[PDB]
Amino acid sequence: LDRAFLDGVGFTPLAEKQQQLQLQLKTNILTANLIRSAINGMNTESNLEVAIKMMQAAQLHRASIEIAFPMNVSLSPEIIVQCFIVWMSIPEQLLSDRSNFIIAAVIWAGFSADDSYADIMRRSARASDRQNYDIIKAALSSRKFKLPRASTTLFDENEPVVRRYQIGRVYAPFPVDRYGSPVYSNCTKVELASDYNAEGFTIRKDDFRALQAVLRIDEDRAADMFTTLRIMISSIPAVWYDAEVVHYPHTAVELEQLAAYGLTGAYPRTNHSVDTIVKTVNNISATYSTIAQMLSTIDLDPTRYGTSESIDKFKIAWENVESVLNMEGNDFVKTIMYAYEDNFPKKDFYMM
Amino acid sequence: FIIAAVIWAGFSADDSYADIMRRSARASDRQNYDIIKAALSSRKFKLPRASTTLFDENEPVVRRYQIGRVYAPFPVDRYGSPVYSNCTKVELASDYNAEGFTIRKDDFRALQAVLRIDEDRAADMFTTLRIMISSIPAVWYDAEVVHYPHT
Amino acid sequence: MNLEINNFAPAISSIGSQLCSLSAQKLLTCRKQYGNGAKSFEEFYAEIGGIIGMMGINSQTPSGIREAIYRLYQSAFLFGDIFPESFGIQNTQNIKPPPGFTAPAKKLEVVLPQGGAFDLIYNNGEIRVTTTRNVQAGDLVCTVTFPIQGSVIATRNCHVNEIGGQLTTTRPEIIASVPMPARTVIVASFDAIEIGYGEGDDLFAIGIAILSNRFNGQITPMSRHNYMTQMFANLPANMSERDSSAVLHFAQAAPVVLGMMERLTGAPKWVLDY
Amino acid sequence: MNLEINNFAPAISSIGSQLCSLSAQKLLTCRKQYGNGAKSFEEFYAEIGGIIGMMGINSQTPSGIREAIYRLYQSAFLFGDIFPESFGIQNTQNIKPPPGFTAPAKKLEVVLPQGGAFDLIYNNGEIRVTTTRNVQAGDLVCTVTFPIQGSVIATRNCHVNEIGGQLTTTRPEIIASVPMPARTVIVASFDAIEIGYGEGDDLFAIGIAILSNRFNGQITPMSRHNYMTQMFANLPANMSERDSSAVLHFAQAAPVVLGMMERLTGAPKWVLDY
Amino acid sequence: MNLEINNFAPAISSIGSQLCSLSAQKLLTCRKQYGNGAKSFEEFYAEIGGIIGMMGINSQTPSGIREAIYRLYQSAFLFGDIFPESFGIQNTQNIKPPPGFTAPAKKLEVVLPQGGAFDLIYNNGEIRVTTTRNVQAGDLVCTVTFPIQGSVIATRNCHVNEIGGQLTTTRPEIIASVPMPARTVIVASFDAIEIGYGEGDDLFAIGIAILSNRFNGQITPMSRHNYMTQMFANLPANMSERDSSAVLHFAQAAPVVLGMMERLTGAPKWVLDY
Amino acid sequence: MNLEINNFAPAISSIGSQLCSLSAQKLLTCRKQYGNGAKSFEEFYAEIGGIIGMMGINSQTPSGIREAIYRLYQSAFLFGDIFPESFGIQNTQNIKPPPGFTAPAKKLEVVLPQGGAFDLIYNNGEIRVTTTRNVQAGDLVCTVTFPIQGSVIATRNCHVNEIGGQLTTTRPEIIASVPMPARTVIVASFDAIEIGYGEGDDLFAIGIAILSNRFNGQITPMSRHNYMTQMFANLPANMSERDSSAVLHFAQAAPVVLGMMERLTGAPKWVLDY
Repeated sequence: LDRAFLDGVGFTPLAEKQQQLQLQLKTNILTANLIRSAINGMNTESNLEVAIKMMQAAQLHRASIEIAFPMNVSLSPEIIVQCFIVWMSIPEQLLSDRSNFIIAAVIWAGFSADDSYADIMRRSARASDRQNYDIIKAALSSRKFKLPRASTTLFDENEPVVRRYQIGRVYAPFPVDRYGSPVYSNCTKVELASDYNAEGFTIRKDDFRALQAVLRIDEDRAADMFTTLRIMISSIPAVWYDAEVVHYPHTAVELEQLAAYGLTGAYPRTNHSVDTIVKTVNNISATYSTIAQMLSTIDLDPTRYGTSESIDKFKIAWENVESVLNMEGNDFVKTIMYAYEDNFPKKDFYMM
Repeated sequence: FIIAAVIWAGFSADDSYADIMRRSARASDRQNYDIIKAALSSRKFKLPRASTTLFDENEPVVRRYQIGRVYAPFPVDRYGSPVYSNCTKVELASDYNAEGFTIRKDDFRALQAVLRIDEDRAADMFTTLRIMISSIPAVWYDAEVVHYPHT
Repeated sequence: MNLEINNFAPAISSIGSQLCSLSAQKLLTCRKQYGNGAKSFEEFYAEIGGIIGMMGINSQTPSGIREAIYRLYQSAFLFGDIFPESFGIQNTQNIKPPPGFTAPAKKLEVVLPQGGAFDLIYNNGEIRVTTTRNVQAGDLVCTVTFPIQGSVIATRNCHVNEIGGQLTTTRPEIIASVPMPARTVIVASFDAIEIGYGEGDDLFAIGIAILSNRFNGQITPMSRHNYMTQMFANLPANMSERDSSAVLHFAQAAPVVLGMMERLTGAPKWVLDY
Repeated sequence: MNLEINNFAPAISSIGSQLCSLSAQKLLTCRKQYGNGAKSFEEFYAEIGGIIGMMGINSQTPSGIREAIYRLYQSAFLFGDIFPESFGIQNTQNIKPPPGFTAPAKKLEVVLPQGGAFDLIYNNGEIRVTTTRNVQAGDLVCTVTFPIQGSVIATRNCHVNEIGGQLTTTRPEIIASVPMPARTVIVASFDAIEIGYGEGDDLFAIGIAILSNRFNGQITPMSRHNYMTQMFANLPANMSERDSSAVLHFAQAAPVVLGMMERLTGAPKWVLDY
Repeated sequence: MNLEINNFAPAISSIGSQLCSLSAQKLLTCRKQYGNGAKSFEEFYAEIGGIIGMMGINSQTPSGIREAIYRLYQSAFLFGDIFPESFGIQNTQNIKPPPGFTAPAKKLEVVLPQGGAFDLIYNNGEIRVTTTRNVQAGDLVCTVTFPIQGSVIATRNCHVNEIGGQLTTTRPEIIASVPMPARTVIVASFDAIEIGYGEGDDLFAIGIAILSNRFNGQITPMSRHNYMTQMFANLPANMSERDSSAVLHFAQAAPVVLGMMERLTGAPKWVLDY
Repeated sequence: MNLEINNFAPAISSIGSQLCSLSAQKLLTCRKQYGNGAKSFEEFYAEIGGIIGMMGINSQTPSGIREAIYRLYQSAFLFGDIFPESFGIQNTQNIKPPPGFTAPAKKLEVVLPQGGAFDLIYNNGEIRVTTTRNVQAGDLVCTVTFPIQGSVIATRNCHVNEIGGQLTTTRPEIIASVPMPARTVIVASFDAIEIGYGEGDDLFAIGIAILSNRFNGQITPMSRHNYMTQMFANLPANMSERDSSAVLHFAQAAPVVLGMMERLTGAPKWVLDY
């Protein structure tokens, strides 16, 4: 539903971001700076896919984003700058615990006096990532180091429409409040005692201030930034918000794509109305009701051939269901069912 | 044992492929396989192992000779569920790095998904096994391998 | 035990008995095809012993049947006269007849006339009383409070109504027929059938503990005979024999099925063929 | 109770403790993710709480865990010569230490040496004997057999080897300090911790009966204190203090987990944090 | 105190206990991630510690939580019957079992029969009686009205129904075994557990005053033991022991959580692990 | 045992307790994730024992945490009262409250009023004194010098200021209520909680020698009760109860963590939930 009804993305083109960062940077043009040279090799390709996954992570608290890091043991200027961008631009409620911990450790390895990325990864356990992340965030929110961590809040607003189901509240896929000011879990100020050093890579203290300055979302798009959230809140049933995750690749994005998405301040955008989405949901419910009624009037028998039935009898039982799924008005459920048979088989669907 | 060693070479923190292969001296093949299998079904790592059970369903027919039970070559159960010796789902909290060859941890879930057996497949397997079990003489099930190439 | 039976007990019993019979039939069906491999029979039953098509049951595992039995028993026999809307009850009048009783009447229940005239001792199937004082022919000696049907054997120094050796009324009364002085003794043996089903007594003992560990304030472990005597004593007066039979059938089937789902042996005929 | 603990006990006990800890972790995890609805808590637990994947447990239902506990318990503590080769027992070279004991020493076991010169009575925290005749100073009057560890408080007309308030030995002995007349009373109270744990005693009562109904001729239901004293008395002499701790941890973890799987309440910290 | 418990208390106590458990978990989560000492810990909690999502509660401040427990406690204990549907519970019987009681029974209530044959002295964990006249063996001397469970230690000149050191009955009845004349004394000590929870005793003291300031006409400050005894004695007669635990958990959990919200210390296991 | 408490002790304890709690959490996680193999749990811990995220301290290794514990204990409690600049000891204006005390009061400390008119003997939880001569009713006979709070039971010939069973003051004073002749015995039993924590007593026993072998001239092995009493008595008078709580927590948390790093068992809850 998110992929079908979100056909656009409201980002800003990268050239203006590069010019803004060049204006904010207090460095000579001849001198080479790695934070500047790392955003010149980035592109806003696939911002739409990242926007769809952001919306899914906002709606479902179990489908938190898992980041795929190209690095294994070593680091790189691109990795460091992208981790900083993710830290300062992507709220933590939309990221998984491991995704938070990896970027937190990358940030901490440069500000730590003796710790290194390889040691932090080897000593830490994937089981306790949330604790270690909390400790690192507390360390980075102390009075010696202060890095603002992006956050988000819940929203209740909705456009009026006729629907048979109750709705809930979701997080926002962007880091601002209703007023339009950026949201941070901790302080909004940046000050550091020393520089950033990890391996030979180094960043000046004013570079982070410039990066914070350039990562401010445009106030003008606020009206367009919330209509999509309104129509997404007002048209999705609330009882689906506790659903699990069945297809892993739907929640996986690589680091460069997420960094490019967060740098340009992209947000999902749509051109459809509220009633089309609720009509689609009503169609899905109608298909389920039709199949349930057919099963209740034909197949509902407890005396014989239940759990003990051999796998050979499944051909007869399934024929009626796949005949029902082939009539008009059931194409959405049929397509979703046939596309992902590997993850959700026919037997579990039949039992449900 | 060799399959288990090749798999465990990339998940153990310290032992390499040669170090695991060296374990042949202070143990047996069965015991070393048991050790590595127990290491692959721990809290840190969970790799499902294909298993099978004895099969005894035959369709009656008049015959002169004796009948016996045979294992099912396929790893699916009579009711279509997969049969695994240790765990039903792959959940490993590390990456396979062995000798500079690396595979992300998320590829194993996809590999498990693509190896799943559908319903009509299992129906056909059991249809063939049921007719094969009820007609082959069972007196020769205790035979000793003669032409090795056949194994 | 303390327990209150509401006016809609037959409706609840007609669903509970059907659920018990379904579970027992499924148990035998799964018992017939057990692979006899590395898995035990308990795991096999826990994996494939559930019912999937009955309205009222919310799980496909045996625990669902257990929880449904608990709800039905609590609604039908315990203090809370709660009508279970979750199971579908459409007609409270339609009630399939239950199988006839099979329990032999060994310890027959009788009450003395209250004149303090006789002494009561029991035996395998007969009662026999001794006269404390002189008694004249043609007066009451004993009467049974637990209804009984069957034949009569070895009637000495007493009279009971009988046609061809068969008892006439379901509550026979014993009256002396001869003037009998000097502390004589009379006997009365019955080859009859009391209330309940004799078969499956081992499962009842293990299931009554299971359902008394839950309703410990209302139910206590005891023998089947005492349980049925109290259950019959608690029945309402405005109750026909067609309905009380269903109530008692469910009252005995619930502990038997609860104990059968633990010890996965067979099931009695009166439970299977309901 | 008759039982013979073998040399292979620590290997079985490690697996048993690991299985019990996994069961407790799954129980608490499923207890936090239960939303009130149509299904009761027991149905919810039956469907997902049972699934645990280790070598030798072949089931996604609590029945598999119950059978695994039964088999491991019979292999470790029962008389039959049984070993389960199917579990992860081959790689038990190193054993994680079990948690330390926390059971208060309320009834501590002592033995009067000889001569019937002293009469023994017990109290909540203290012991006391009456001398029936004259006694010399500095001789043994009582000595403990069940090891204890902790501080000593309120000692009168006696002496124990303690420095700084802490007992130096795990088996303290009490000796009179001054020649005392007949009818004198010597007392000794201890704020110590005996073998075994304290939490989970409600689950122990319903688990010991569960595992006594199976091994009906080998185990008799009784309190935790007598159970642990007999387990300690049946330990072989040639055993380290590290392996005996694991054996005695499993010997109590099995009944409490068996009882916990019946009443779906919480779990003790010592069972869970193994 | 004066109060009556409605017949639908467990369905409200379940919601109250769940709310208290979520509050405690949120408090501990905030405690762990508090890393900057510049801001007072009270300020940090008051900033984000009140955001909890549940049916019925619609507040993002600790004040809303306090009013929620106030309203639940009032509905459940002070007033008469109120239907559970008002708080939006979906199903009445689907209540998660509460953790078992872990409170030590140091003081043990007993009621002597009429006639004043014996005198009652309570010690730390046992009871002594002194017989003022001649008494024959085989008659009751004491009976326990507060339910108790656990082992028995150091019994002298008395008999109690028990096997293996474990008390067979929850309410024991102490009887004499041999006739004892001329002003004797007999004792009966128990290593048992009562009906409350032991941990969080200070938090209870802080919160009982807080919730007695509001319902001043019904609730007065006192000790935890007396509070629990009166709450148990004020329960309705027609209530199973499985459902009494649910209300007894919330009755003690509400004061503890109310006190804990003031002094931002840790939470007891029986509150958080629900 | 001589030790000097500086006026910056709470600031030091604020970091010491955090270090101890973080070390304990890491051990429990490693213990759960440890897979039995050729490497021992002790060698496995040395590699991944070190904590992360604490600047100004050496803790990348277990030995580093041990050395940090040594330095912090020396700076906070020993005669070397020098505040380390490794951490911002000068500030630390706002701290986190520590968990409430849980240690039961079995040997409560008292002081006789003046000269010696009584004969005092301790008990499991009570104290009894016998008057040598006649004493009037309404005068102080005993006073506790160690703070205590809880309930009061078995009040015989005395009186304590308490309402509803709960003691009004932290230091109750015992006063006779009836004119009593000589040899009269007054008692007072308290179901209360003293200062300290009752869990991890063995861990303290092993850990105290660890830092006694380092600070030979200042610290000697002793019981937990005596150590806590001395530590409380050596605190300065002009200190708040909330401020002294952190010092009292760390004074016991350091030895138990030191012993925990040696015996790789579990850690007590109060150390973890700081």
